[PDB]
Amino acid sequence: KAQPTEVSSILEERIKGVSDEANLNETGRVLAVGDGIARVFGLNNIQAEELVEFSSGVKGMALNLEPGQVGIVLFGSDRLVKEGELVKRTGNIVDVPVGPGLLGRVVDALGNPIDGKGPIDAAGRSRAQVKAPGILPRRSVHEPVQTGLKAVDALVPIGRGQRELIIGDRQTGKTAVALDTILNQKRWNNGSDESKKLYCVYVAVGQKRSTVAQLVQTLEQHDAMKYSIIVAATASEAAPLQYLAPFTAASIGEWFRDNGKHALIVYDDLSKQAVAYRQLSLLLRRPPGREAYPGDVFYLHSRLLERAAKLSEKEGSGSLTALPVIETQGGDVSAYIPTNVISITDGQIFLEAELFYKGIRPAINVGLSVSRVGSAAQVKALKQVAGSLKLFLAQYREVAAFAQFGSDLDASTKQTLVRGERLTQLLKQNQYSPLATEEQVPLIYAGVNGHLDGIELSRIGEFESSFLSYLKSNHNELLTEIREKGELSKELLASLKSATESFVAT
Amino acid sequence: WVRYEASLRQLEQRQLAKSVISRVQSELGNPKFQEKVLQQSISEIEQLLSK
Amino acid sequence: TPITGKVTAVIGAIVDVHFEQSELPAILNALEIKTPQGKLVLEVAQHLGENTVRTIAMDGTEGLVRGEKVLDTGGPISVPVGRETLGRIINVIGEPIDERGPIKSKLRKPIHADPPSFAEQSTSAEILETGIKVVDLLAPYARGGKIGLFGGAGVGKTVFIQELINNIAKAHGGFSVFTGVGERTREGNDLYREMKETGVINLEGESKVALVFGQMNEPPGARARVALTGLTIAEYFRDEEGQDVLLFIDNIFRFTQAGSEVSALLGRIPSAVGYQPTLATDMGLLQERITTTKKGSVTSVQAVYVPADDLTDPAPATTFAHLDATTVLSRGISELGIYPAVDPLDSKSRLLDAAVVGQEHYDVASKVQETLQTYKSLQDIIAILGMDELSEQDKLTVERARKIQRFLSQPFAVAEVFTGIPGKLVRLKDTVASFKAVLEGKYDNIPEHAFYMVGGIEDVVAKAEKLAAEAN
Amino acid sequence: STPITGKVTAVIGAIVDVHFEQSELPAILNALEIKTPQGKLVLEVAQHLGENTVRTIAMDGTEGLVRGEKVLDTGGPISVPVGRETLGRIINVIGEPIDERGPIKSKLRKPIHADPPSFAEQSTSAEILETGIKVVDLLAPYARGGKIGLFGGAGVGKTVFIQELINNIAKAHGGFSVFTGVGERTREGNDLYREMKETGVINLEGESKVALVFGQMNEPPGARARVALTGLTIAEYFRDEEGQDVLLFIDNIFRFTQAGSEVSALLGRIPSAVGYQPTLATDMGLLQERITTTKKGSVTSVQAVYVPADDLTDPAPATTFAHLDATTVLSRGISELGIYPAVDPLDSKSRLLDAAVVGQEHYDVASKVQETLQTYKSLQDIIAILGMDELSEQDKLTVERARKIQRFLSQPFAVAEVFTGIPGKLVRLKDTVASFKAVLEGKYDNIPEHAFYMVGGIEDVVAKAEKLAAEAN
Amino acid sequence: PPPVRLFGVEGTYATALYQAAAKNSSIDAAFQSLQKVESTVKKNPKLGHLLLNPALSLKDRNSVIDAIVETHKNLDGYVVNLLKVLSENNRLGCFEKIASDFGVLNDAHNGLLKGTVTSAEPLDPKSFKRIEKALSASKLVGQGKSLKLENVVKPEIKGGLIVELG
Ligand SMILES: Nc1ncnc2c1ncn2[C@@H]1O[C@H](COP(=O)(O)OP(=O)(O)OP(=O)(O)O)[C@@H](O)[C@H]1O
Ligand SMILES: Nc1ncnc2c1ncn2[C@@H]1O[C@H](COP(=O)(O)OP(=O)(O)OP(=O)(O)O)[C@@H](O)[C@H]1O
Ligand SMILES: Nc1ncnc2c1ncn2[C@@H]1O[C@H](COP(=O)(O)OP(=O)(O)O)[C@@H](O)[C@H]1O
Ligand SMILES: [Mg+2]
Ligand SMILES: [Mg+2]
Ligand SMILES: [Mg+2]
Repeated sequence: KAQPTEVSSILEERIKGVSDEANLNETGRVLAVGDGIARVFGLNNIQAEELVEFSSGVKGMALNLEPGQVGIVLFGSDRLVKEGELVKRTGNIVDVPVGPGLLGRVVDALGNPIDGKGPIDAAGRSRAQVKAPGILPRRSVHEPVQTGLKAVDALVPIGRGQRELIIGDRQTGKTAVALDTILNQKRWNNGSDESKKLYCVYVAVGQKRSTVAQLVQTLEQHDAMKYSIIVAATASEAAPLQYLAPFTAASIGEWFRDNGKHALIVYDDLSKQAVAYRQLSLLLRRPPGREAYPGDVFYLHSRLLERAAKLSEKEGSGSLTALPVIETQGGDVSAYIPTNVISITDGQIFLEAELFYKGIRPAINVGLSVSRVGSAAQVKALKQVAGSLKLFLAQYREVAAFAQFGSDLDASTKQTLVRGERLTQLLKQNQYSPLATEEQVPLIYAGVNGHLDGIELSRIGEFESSFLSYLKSNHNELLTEIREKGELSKELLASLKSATESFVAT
Repeated sequence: WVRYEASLRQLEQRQLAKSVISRVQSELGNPKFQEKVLQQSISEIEQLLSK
Repeated sequence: TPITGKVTAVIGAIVDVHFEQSELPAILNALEIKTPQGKLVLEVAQHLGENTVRTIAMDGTEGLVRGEKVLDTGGPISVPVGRETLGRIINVIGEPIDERGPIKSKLRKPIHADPPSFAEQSTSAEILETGIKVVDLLAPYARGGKIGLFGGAGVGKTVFIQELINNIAKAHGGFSVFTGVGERTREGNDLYREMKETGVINLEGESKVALVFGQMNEPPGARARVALTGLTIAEYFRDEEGQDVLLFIDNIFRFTQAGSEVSALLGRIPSAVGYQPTLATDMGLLQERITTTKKGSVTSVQAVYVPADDLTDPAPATTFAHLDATTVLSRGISELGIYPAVDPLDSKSRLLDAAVVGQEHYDVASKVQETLQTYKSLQDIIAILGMDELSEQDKLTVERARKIQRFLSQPFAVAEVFTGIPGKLVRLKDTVASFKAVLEGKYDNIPEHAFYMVGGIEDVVAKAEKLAAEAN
Repeated sequence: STPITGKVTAVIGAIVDVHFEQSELPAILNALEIKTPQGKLVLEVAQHLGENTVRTIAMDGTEGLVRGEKVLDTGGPISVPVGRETLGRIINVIGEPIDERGPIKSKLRKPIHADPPSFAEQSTSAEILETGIKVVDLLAPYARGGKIGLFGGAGVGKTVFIQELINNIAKAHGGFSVFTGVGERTREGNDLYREMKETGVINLEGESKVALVFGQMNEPPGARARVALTGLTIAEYFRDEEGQDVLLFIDNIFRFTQAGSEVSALLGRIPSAVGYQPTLATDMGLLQERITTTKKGSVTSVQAVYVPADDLTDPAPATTFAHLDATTVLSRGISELGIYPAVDPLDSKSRLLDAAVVGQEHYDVASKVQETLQTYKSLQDIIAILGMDELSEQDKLTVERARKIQRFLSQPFAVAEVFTGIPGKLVRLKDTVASFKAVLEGKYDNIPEHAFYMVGGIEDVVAKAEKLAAEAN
Repeated sequence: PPPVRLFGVEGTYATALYQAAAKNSSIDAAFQSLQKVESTVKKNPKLGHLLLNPALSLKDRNSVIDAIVETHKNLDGYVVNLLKVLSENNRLGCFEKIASDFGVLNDAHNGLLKGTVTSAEPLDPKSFKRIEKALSASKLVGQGKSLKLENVVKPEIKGGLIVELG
């Protein structure tokens, strides 16, 4: 491969050209280097949060601008840095490349191609700290995001521009719902209608490189990597890089949002973002706050999350949906960061290990799992046309509200008991198996007209699968009609009821 | 036959890495270090004279 | 030539400016520096020494260098005040948010004033008819008073605020101002378009609500001063115009949170459980700036977010002393299905006495409160042991209290997206008579489900009859 | 070249400050040298303070350190012997052979501090390592290329579990193994050394398949925090240069973070939560990311963690949870219940437990076992106060089946037979899954629950029930 | 308005001395007297700077500062006030002397030893830092060659590293 040799030759010649065009005199001198921190004497006119280059080749961000010497964090190890080293100034605030060539690639916090598939075609370069859209330049959420999870679709709706939190405990299924949504978006990501395209952008802050390798292998197996971008900040990387990565990914998604497209961001394990910020603030001798965390972690999370929004028609009616993930220690949602994030998001998706060990694979605590948007951002077929899909929330609350303390009194209580337990066994789903609205509607519609006559509990799963078969075969007209029009008309309600009762008699 | 070619790409860069070791070991045994200071002198003249 | 200073340190939101000239701007003076987009403004809080002042920035400190020219405005933040501010969206430093041009006005008042004197302290005994059963039966609201919506995250504070807006703010009230303090921008847009579609604000016409917004996206400094801007506009309407205004603050806890946010970097030793040592004094200043004077009346309804649904947290606990009719919302009854979620016991008001609401209303309220007390006292017996080992009176009280507690639920006009049931507004005497009838025992045969999500007792009768209907 | 020499200014516990001369500043994490009367005292550099002064960490005790003593710069990070010759030689945090078996004749010497192997990472999560222990094989299979949990408090039996693994895995495996042993009792190390000598894994005049690293609690905090990296360096040399399947073993990774917290306070950093070092996650990730499957080769690492005061929410265990796929908590309550191993089946958890990898039948069996065991925990409160007679018939059936199961999870160990009196036994995966499914189906409900204690397969339960009905009853 | 910022930390004494001189006069006489004082204190180091230890009482400090002012009262102007204030405050008097020298040289000299990629020592006796660096560098490269030793220059090594990284 001689071509990379002359490529490197011209690289080195422009390297010389760029290097010998500075004649800087404010280039500071390193006073002392700490654990990833370096105070430097110099840079009189340095901007805040501005990137720097060390003479060794390590980057740095200007956090503290106290008089005399400047607090510089390190994007990488303090391995190669010593005292008395000349520190080059970029002249610009920390930036990340943005563009459509990102799709199918894996990059780091800064944005360098780390997957090893060549350089990155970037259509632009946006800031890591950009202002959230104002009160007017936005529109309310109306278009629903189809997760493929029946418990996450018919019960806790999400849409373009909302902020749904996957709150839960360790290894409960927090990443599972996100990856399932990413796989589910493939149905419309393969078409031509751009108003229905949902490109996926995912952050990996703190997760080990093996986990992200398995994850990317997953998306490429199901052929979802072509519309997904992975930014990785493993625990091996320095705290500044982990702290910066989610902001860069937010800018990446905001590129699509401002260009009129629709995108989805998964803020996976935003807690280690907080601990990296803790390390940053403590190593900068910044006075800590509650339980050693920096004070402005609420502002940190607010500025990051509120960038996701649904734009109005004037600017292009783009969207950006935030999907953050927070892990809690022993189910303690009263913990500081869990409280901040539950107060910052537009609803939450609670997952707990107890229901997980009860058999419920999604482990969605419908008691606490709530969405600030209901009818809005929901497909109409899973709405008032189905009737009870307006009010299953009350039904699942009451069925839990009479388990043993509300002991069965009369036949109505027994009927509600059977209905509720059959439904809870029905809502079960398996990972790596996203579903579609056109076959959500029949299953839960059967949950109102004939569900207690299901063929015993251990065999309601193949009951739902056989119902799906009996509706995809010999009944494709119903599935189609409900999938393009998106709602159930009067004759369509009659046909659906007829089919449900026909298979009930079967 | 594709990732073998891809591995062929990756391995080729790897011996180029040890080639630089052969290159850099050639860099340290020259009188150019004496000649290189003149390169800065002419370069730094061109630098500030631009200003 | 005004006083000119140089930027010396930029640590987070803290900006330190040295004024080489001996003359120094006092604290609470607004500062002006040239930023590429607009004009970043500062705020002197401490006089460090050696002609150096410590300032907090109302906007982000991104892009600042040490040595930037700083201009002294010579005064606090001036916010436009007047009838022309109605129907406009205003930032923390006065400039409009909505792209509708400059706010043409002739009065600019500082956002830092003094609370009215004791000789100016007024009094009130009027009852605000809200149409909500619970807050009209157990915690009546006083016109020209303080209303506190205590609750956690996801309990329904903002929904209650929107319902109170839709009910009271329309017609009833000379003017009203809504102040968004560290709150979701999506809900701010929701408020804005509901306001525009309802007609309370008319863009080619007269408006009735003034909107100032400081949300979570803004840095702490703006979140600590937007409430004061809203106070300034509300006080200007109350005093000069002699009008009865409706100050609608949301998430007042965010102001104290923003204060604790910059307390540590200011150089103050933290207080208990990580709050600013000066929270009580500053928040007392802010609250006592909210009062009904002899020049006009102000009716304040502000929601208080309790961190981790704890009522013993210093901020909500210290706010409790500033609120006349506290309406605390409880999570438990919220997941029990009663979405009004007003706690029948803990929510207490000062206006509840026989000398104002009438002897009969006081008796009904006391009896229903003690019945709920008795019910919750027996919860252990019912739950872990069993309900069958109770006396007949204990049981009868249990069913009566359950019927009452699910009768406290009411439809909300702004809850159709969630409930799907049309909202209901039940008048005072209607609620009193219905609950008196339920108390006496005239309506014991009706099943409990007919009391759920309903209006008056006539609606309960209709629901019971219709339940018998489809039950066949 | 000229020897870089300086003067010692401050000796603060285990922290030493050295002032150097014109442009003589050494590098971070670079070995220094003090000629002590006892021997060599190296001063690993931690931070730079300026004015030609550096803050260093001592790997040995700082006894007899006078201000102004001569220091010498090694010129690089701590160097340790690496190679097959290290097999059978017990070394230390610095690399000197502490087995007094002569000098080490290593051919290569590698730096202690390396970097993670980028994205040259394979992911072969399909190799279920047959352990033999019934509980782990079912609910949390151990991967051959993964990192193994072993959590638990004081005296919960984590070291015995490690000895069982070294007995069942190391013997029948093709590939070198390394035991680092961070901060454990020297008695345990001596027993482990002896046992590998008699077993034949290491022969003083033979092959030897284990490289023995050792840092106990007698070492100062710096050595206790560096010895893990020293052992990891040996593991890395064997995985790369030799291209073998390495089997890294430690005794306690919590001691590493504990020593980091020890040195952090005197290093001059603001304390983190519950008095830990601010650089907990970063340093622990640096330590545990170098240990990886590493495309040219593969590694299995049986980690071992101590929970402080039986707190699973402690920052160090909570942080190390995320860097492990197969975990084992070893709850104490199971220990006072007498079920040894004391692993909690409701918190063991592993990634490999998926129907595609372990099999549909195994997945269903494990799920039903989890349900049966979780119903018991759900009903515990009712049972504890009221009693089992207040439950329903289905609840009674489930609770008695759960009791039988949780008693059947116990298994004798070939290492702890002195503490049990029953010879150790091993059960294959196919046998234990079949036995558990048979018990779940209800085939064995007339059997007394006591018959499931200290047994292997279901046939052992049948035999024990036969004896119990024969003479006991 | 002093030309440079010493940012306090024991350096504010030098700035105060310079401001006191600048308010009326004697920018040079006080500084040369202070230079003579430092020469005297370094003349007898075992009695010079060991006496600046903090285990030395206040009236001991008064005695030593009175002992400093001899040899025709070389301490001229406000430097005696500096000795007094150092008696009842922080003792050792070397660092702030260097800070004051740095300040006065910025007032009169403006010399910095730049060279960027070149590790030269080109002190520049001129307040205009525009082209005099060219003459300084030319003189220091034509003769002397004090160190001028980059060992290895950064661009080639860093470029090779980034190229081999891809
Ligand atoms: N629907 C499902 N069906 C089967 N297994 C599931 C399902 N959802 C989750 N799991 C399993 O639960 C475990 C945890 O799920 P997941 O990978 O989403 O982790 P997580 O909750 O995000 O946790 P972590 O924070 O540790 O990454 C895995 O073993 C996964 O296989
Ligand atoms: N399988 C077993 N059978 C019998 N006894 C056992 C078994 N496993 C552990 N024990 C007992 O548990 C106790 C503690 O054993 P061990 O030394 O392994 O504890 P540990 O948790 O590793 O300790 P530490 O916290 O001190 O490192 C001993 O009394 C030992 O006999
Ligand atoms: N009266 C009500 N009817 C229906 N839903 C309600 C009602 N009150 C609260 N909710 C539910 O509670 C959720 C949170 O309400 P919100 O006021 O945003 O929370 P907070 O009280 O924390 O501000 C909403 O998404 C809504 O669905
Ligand atoms: Mg996960
Ligand atoms: Mg709210
Ligand atoms: Mg042990």
